[PDB]
Amino acid sequence: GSSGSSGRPARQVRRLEFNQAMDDFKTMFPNMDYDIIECVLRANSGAVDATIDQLLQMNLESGPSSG
Repeated sequence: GSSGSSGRPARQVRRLEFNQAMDDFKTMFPNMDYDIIECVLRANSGAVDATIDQLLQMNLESGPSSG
C-alpha cells in the first residue's frame, strides 16, 4: 500500500576504497611509508581527497611554490 509515509531513499553500502587508495598513494608518494600513508588515511578517517593534500604538502615541505 504505502500511504502517508513519504521519506527519502537511504542506502547502506559505503563501499569506499582503501586497498586501491594505498596503491594510488604508493605511486603518488614513493618516499611515503605504508605506515604513514595509512596513518593519514586513518588520521583523516578514510578520505583520499584529504589524505592527498596531506601527503601532498608533506612531500612539498616548506620550500618553493613553483607553477
